[PDB]
Amino acid sequence: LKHFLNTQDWSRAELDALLTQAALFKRNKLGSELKGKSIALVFFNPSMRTRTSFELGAFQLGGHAVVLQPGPIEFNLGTVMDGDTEEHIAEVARVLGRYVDLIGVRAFPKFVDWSKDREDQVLKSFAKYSPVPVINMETITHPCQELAHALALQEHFGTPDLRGKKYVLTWTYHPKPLNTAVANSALTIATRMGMDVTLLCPTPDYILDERYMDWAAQNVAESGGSLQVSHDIDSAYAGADVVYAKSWGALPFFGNWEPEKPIRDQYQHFIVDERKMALTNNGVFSHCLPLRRNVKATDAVMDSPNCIAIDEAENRLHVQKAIMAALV
Amino acid sequence: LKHFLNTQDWSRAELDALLTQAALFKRNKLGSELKGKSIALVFFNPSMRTRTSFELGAFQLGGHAVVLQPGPIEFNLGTVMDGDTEEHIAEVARVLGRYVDLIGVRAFPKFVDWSKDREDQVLKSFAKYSPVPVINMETITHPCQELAHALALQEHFGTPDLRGKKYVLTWTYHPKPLNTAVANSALTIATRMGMDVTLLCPTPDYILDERYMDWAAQNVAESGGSLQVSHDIDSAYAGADVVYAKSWGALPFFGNWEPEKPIRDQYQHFIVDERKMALTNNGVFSHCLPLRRNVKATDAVMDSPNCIAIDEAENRLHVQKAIMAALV
Amino acid sequence: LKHFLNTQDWSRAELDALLTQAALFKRNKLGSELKGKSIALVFFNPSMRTRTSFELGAFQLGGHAVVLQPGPIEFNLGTVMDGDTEEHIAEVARVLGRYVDLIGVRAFPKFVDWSKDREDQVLKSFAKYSPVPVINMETITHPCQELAHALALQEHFGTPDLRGKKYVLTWTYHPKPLNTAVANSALTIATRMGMDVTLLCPTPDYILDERYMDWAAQNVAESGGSLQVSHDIDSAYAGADVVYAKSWGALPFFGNWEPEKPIRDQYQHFIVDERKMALTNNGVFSHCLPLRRNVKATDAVMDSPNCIAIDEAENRLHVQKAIMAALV
Repeated sequence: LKHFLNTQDWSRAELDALLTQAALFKRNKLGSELKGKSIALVFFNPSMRTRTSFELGAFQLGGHAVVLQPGPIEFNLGTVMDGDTEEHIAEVARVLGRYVDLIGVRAFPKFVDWSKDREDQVLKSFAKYSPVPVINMETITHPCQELAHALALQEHFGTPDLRGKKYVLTWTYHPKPLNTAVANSALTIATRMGMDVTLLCPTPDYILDERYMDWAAQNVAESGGSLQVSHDIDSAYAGADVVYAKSWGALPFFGNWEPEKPIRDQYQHFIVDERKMALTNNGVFSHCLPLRRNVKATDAVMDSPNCIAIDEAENRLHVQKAIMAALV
Repeated sequence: LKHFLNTQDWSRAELDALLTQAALFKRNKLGSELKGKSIALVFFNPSMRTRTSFELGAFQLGGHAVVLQPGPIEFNLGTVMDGDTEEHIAEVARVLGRYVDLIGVRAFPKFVDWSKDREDQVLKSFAKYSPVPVINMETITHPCQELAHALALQEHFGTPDLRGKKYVLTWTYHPKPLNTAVANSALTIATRMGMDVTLLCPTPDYILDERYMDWAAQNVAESGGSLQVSHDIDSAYAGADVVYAKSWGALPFFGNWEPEKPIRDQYQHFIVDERKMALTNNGVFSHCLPLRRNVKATDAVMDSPNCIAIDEAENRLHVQKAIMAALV
Repeated sequence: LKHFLNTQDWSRAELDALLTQAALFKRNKLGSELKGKSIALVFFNPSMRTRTSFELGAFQLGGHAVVLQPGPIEFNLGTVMDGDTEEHIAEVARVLGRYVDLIGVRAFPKFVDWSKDREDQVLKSFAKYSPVPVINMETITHPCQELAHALALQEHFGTPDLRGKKYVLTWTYHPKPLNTAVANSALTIATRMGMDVTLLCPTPDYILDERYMDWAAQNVAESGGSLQVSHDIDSAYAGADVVYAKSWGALPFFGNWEPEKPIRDQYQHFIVDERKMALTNNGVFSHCLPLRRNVKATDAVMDSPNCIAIDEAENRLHVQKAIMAALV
C-alpha cells in the first residue's frame, strides 16, 4: 500500500524519520529488520553503484536481494500482445509479489520523447499491480539520491536544519544530452528542506518541467525557503553554501539532439571550477556520479576537501536501508 | 546418484512426498534443510521467474544459489576441440561439483531440429558427469512446473486425489513456433495424477512426440485415468474441470518455420476465452507464463477468479525447495 | 594497505601461512572470518569458475560477494573525459571502498599490445585508489591460481616441501594466441617453491617477459631450486615429477597475429600425450582450465589418475578463502 516512489509523496515528518533511521544505520550497519526477507532489484538499465548499495543493504539487515536485468514487457491494458512483448507487467508484478517482500525499479527514459518519459509508466505500472511496496531506484526522479544527498548536507553542516543555506543547482556541460532525473530530484529535496534555492542554467530552455517547478514552489511555501531561476554564473555562485552540478538536455529538444549539440557546446564554461567555487561562502560541491572529470567539474574541485560526493554516494547505502526497513 | 530430471523417473510415492513437503514449506518457508549448502543455477537461456524462485528458495533454507549464465561448451566425447568450444562438459560438471552441492540446468532447444533437441544432450551430459544431484530447470520438459501445477490443482480442488477430473491440455495460437517442453510435461503429470486427459490441438501434426504419448499411456494404466486426442474445440471443453493452455510448433515442421506461419495463423481461434471456458464444468484456467494477453488467452479469462496461473507460478518456489531438500 | 596483487609481493613465510590456512579451510569450510563482511568481485572479463569459487567462499565464511560485470572507465589522470569514458577509477574505487571490505579484480589483456598490457594498469589503479585490500583475480598473472596449484602439488606429494622436484612448464598448441598470465604465474610459483624448473617452448620467441624471468631467477636463488629454458620436448619431460601445460602467443608478435598462425600450427605436436608423460618419473599433469581436449592435452592424459586439474580447480576455493581472511 505505501510505496517510496518520490519524496514528494511523503510528509516532512516521515522524511525526517527516514533520514534519522539512516543515520542510526550508519552507526550500526548490521541488523535484523529484513531477516528472512527479500527484495527484487529490477534494473531495466545497468547500475553498479545502485546494485551494490541495495544488495549489500539487504544482506546487512539479514535479507537477500535478487538482481533482475531484463536483457519486452507490455504495460498497456487491452493491448493485443501480437507484437514484441512476451508478458504483461500485470503478470510480472503479481508473480514477483508472491516471491519477494519489496520491489525496486530502475528505468531510465528513452530520451526519444520527454512527452512520454515524463509519464513514468514503468514505475507507475509496478506500483499499481504489485502486492508489495515498490521503490524508485531512479526513473525520471532519483528519490534515494535525494535522501543520500540531504543526509550528507546535514552531516556536513552539523545540523538537520538546512534553512538559511544558499543552494545552487547548476546545469553543467556534457558532450551528450542527459536525463533530468537527478536535477528534478535535487530541486525537489533542496526546497523541501527549506533552503534558498537557485536553478542556474544557460537559457530558459533548460528550466525543468513544470511538475517539478510547481513541486519546488509548493515546497518553498511549506519549508520557508526560496526558489529562483538564474542564467548568470557569477551571481549564482556568490555567497553560496552548496553547489550541486548536473547535466541535462533542454526539455524542448527531446526527440532530436542534433541542433542542440552546437548549443550545449557553446556553454562548456558552465563547468564548476575553483574560480567559481571561490565565489561561494566556502560552499561544498557534490555530484551524484558518474562524473566526467574536467568536463562537469575540474580535477581540482573533485579532489578538494569541500567535495562531499563520495560521502553522498556512501549514504545511498544507509538511506536505502532506512527505506527498505520502513516499507516492510 | 539420484537426480530430478523428469517426474517420470520418480515413483508415485516419491512424487507424492515431494508435493507434501512443498505444502509444508508453503506453511513454514524458513528452514535449515540447506544450511551452509549451495546450488549452481546454470542458465543457458535467461529466466527471471526461475532464477528468482530458486535463488530465494536456497536463501530461505539457509543455502546460497550461484547464478551462472554462459554468455561454447563441448558435449561430444573424443571430439578434437579445435572448433569454437573452449571446454568440455566433463570439466565443467566435475569442477562445479567440487564447489556446490546441487546443479540446476536450464537449456531451451535450438528449434533448428527437434530430431536433435529431443535428445536432451545438455541435461543428460550434466547428469552423467556431475558428482552431485542435477535438477532440470527446463529443457524439453519442465518437471518443476509439473509439480507447481499439480500442487495448485490439489489446493484448488481441496484434495490430493485428482482422479475423475476432466483435464484439457489445449494448444493455443502464437505468432511464432514454440517449445513443446511445457506441453510434454503437462501431459506427463496430468496422466500420472490419474485425470481424464484430452490433448486438444488443430491437426494431427500437433500431436506430441511419441516419447510423451507413450509416457501418458503408460501413466493412464498406472493411475486409472484416461487419455484422448481431439481436434474439436467445443467437445473438448465441455464439462471440463481443468483447462491448460500452451502454444507449440508442430514437430513435423522443425527446421523450417515458413510454410507453418500461415498454418498456425488460420488457427488463431484456439485462443481460450469466456465462450470456451463457459462450456466447462466451472473449470479452472492456468498457464505456465509468460503469457501474451489476447493471443493465448483473453484479458477476461486471465483476470477471472478461475485463473490460478499466479498461484501455480508461486508454487514453483515451494516445489523447488522440496526438490532441493530431497536431493541433498 | 596490504593487497594480494602477486605472490612475489609476499614473503615466503606469509605464502606458507596462506597455504596452511587454505588446508585448514579445506577441512572445515564453514567459518565466521568474514561474518557480516563483503567483497566486490569486479569482472572486466567473464569467468564462471572464479565467480563461483569466490562467491561461495564469501558465503561459507559468513560474508557476501557482490558480482559486478561492467558491460567505459578512465584510468588516466588529468585526462579531459570528453571521450567514451563515463567515470574515473578514482571515483569507482573510492565509492566501492565505502561499501565493501575487499575488492577483487579480473581484467584480461587486450592482446592488441603486450607493451601496454604488461603495465597492469587496471589492477594497479584499483590498488592505488582503493581504501580497502585489492585481490588479483587474474590480469597478466594469476596469483590465486598459483596457490591453488601449489597446494595441489603439496597434497599430491604428501609434503609442503617441493624442493628437488623436476617441474616442467610446457607451452602447448592452440588455434589462437593466448594470454601469458597463467604461464607467468606458473614460473613464478614453481621457482618460489624451490623446484627444478624448465620452461619448455618451441622457439626463443616464446620465452616469457623479462619481468618474470628475473622473478624466477631471483626466486631460484632464494629457494635453492633451478631454472632452465629448453626447446627439446623429449629431454624436458624425461624424469619429470610435474608437467604443467599452458598455451600463449609469443610476446614478440603482440599486435599482429597473422604471420604467427602458421608458426604455431607447425607446433601442434607440443600437445601433452601418453608418449610424453610416459617419459617423466610418473609425473603428474595439470592445467588451469578451460582446456581444449585433444589440442592442449589428449583425452587419455586428462582422464588419467595422474591428472590433478580438478583438485587444483577445487583448491581455488580454499586458497581464495585464506586470502580474503588474511586481508580483512
